[PDB]
Amino acid sequence: SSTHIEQFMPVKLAQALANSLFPELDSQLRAGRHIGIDDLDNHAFLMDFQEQLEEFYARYNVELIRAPEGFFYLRPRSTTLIPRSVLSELDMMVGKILCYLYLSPERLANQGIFTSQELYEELISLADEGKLMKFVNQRSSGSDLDKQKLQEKVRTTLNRLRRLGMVYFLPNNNNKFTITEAVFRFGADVRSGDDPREIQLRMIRDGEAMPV
Amino acid sequence: FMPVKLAQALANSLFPELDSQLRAGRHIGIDDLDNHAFLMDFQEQLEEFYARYNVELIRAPEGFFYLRPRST
Amino acid sequence: LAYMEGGALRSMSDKALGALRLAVADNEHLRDALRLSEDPKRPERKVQFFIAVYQHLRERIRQDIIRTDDPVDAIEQMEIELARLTEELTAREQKLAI
Amino acid sequence: AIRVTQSDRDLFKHLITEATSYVSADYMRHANERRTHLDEALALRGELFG
Amino acid sequence: MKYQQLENLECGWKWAYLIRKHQEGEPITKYIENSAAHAAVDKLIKLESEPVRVLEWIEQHMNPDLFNRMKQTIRARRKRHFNAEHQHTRKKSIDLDFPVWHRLSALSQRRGNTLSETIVQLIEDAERKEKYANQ
Amino acid sequence: MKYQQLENLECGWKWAYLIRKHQEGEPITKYIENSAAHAAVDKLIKLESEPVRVLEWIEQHMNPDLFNRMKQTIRARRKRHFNAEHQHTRKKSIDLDFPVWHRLSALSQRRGNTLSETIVQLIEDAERKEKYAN
DNA sequence: CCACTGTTACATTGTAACGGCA
DNA sequence: TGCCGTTACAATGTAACAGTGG
DNA sequence: ATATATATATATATATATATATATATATAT
DNA sequence: ATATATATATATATATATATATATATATAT
Repeated sequence: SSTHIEQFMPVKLAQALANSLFPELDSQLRAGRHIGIDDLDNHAFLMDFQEQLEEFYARYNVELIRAPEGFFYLRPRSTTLIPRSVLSELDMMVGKILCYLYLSPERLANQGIFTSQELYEELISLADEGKLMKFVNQRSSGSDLDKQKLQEKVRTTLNRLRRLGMVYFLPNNNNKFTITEAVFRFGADVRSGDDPREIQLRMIRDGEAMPV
Repeated sequence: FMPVKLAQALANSLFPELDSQLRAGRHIGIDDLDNHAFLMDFQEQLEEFYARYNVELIRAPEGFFYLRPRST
Repeated sequence: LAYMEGGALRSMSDKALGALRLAVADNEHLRDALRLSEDPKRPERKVQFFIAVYQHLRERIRQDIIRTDDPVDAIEQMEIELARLTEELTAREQKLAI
Repeated sequence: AIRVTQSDRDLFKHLITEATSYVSADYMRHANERRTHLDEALALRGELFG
Repeated sequence: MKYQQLENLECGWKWAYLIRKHQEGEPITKYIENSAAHAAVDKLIKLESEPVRVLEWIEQHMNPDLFNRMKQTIRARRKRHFNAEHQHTRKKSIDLDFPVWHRLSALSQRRGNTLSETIVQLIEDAERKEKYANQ
Repeated sequence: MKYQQLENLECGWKWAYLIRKHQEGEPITKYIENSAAHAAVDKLIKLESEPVRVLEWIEQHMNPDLFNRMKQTIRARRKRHFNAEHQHTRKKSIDLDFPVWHRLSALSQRRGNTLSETIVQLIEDAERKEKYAN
């Protein structure tokens, strides 16, 4: 009959969109924030009405995607109604390193709580110090001023990732943080045991990762 | 539940583009005939929908619509 | 059941259907299959519905360790898990009291 | 967790037992009447031939 | 009693009959007031998955008119359901033109037997002619 | 064309048939999405008392696979409606036990006649046999 | 007696398959 | 071919008659 | 013929939720 | 190195719903 919700929208989708949690979750998602198991309320909300939200967001030409690790996010399409952006290469370095720390048992004593200094030390341990520094400044040759510049850049990238939900600052401390499973996306190019050059094409075709 | 007319307005195929442009701060005037008519018709419900975001859907005296963010 | 006669079989099938009606009200397509299974001209329908029931419980398995997709097999694993959780509950309530 | 797992186990048990009860009864019935009808038919066939 | 009465089946039949009658627009309820009738119908709807309570809903709100039609329809449905098992007990529905049916019914009422019996006698006379022709 | 078709009658027939099918659960519309199907069904429901627009509704939202069934149902409805005026043109429906029906259909298929023609011929032969004996 | 059951003879609506005809 | 009459069913609902046992 | 119990209306003030304004930390960019 | 933008937290005032206690008129036991 008329004046009846099923005329325009499914009942469960309307119930989900009328829930008190919908607005904060939608604003965060459109901002690019990933959702992990830690946000128990938001994660459960996404799980319960997961299908309604993928079909709703499809209207924006963006896929609400749940990675096998269990974290939801948004991937815009080429015809996205919501703009799209790509992380910096330094952001990739810090995200890969963050995934390593999530999987690294040596730092188990930290119990998941990490400081930016430790992250930088691990980054320089695994990466090429000076050749990575080259991107921070084209004229760097190990100068300690440029060293501090790279430290500051790493801190800034860490803050941006915090904005993306890959990392949480502690309820009182902004100098310490706890990693989230979302960081696993930084390894999507290696989660499959195949040739790297074919997986990169598969991902870029899927829209997962553009090149630089 | 949800208001019925609010569901009708949200379901309308014009809603995604208009919503994106509003959340981007764009002002919808009389020139955008379809969007302006849609907002005119469904203002009573979009005001509540965007007040759920602690934002105000304002129709200026000139007529154009826009979103004013609150402190929250 | 081979010994008994048709009357008792019919009566117990009716009782089983009565139990099912309560046990199936939540589901829509499974309930519809149960309803269709009532036609006497097509006994095979019955079996189909049975399959559906399995085809239902297969998808209700929670995580990988309980993926003994044979539903009758998952019962033992689930009972083991209930017993385990009982011990953890005892420990947890002791901890909460202290 | 205990509540959820107990509910799941009870539902599985009840569904499986009731489905088996519902189906196997009629299956055995049909088998028994099939045997009986075959036995009945043989005698008619034998008499008819002569 | 020739046909076994099954409670959980006849109850479902009765519930389906009531719902069908209501959706056809008939006043299954015994209530003339709109509100009580609507409430009783709503309760009956809730009773979908509990056929056992349908007998009680009948005893509380069923229209007094419907006892005869109810007891007729469920009886016929039971007979048909039990006869449908075997072909030789089934029934076949056919349509006859008015002149043909008039003659056949007059003949049957003359012989004091059912239509199937009259057809049996007729086809048997024809087959007797055929048999005698064959020998 | 033997029976003249009347729009205000056949359109009411079509509306009643579609409402019956929808109430029975049949998918009336071609829209898989539930929202569009419900909207079209509501349009139909509020469309009562209208031939010229129920026809258009059928043309625009009707399920492709139901066209033939609806057409033949309306054919049968028209024929029955026109034949139900006179007694001699009406049709009488009866139920025959399966063996009797099997034998009668065997005869009808053998002789190429219809059930009515076969029974008429047989009754005439029975009367002729009576006269032969009498 | 009275009630409940089994059975027959319809009606009512829907559907698939033939066959005629533009 | 696609419409249009026509047949032979299927499924369900009812009235009427005949039985049966309490 | 009386006084107490009831129902009604009213102001009091208690609490919640909202919305505003200011201070703070601090992360960016020239 | 510092101007500037942004997010968060707290205090403060508004507006509304609601429970409490009292005042007034009527009903009914004494």
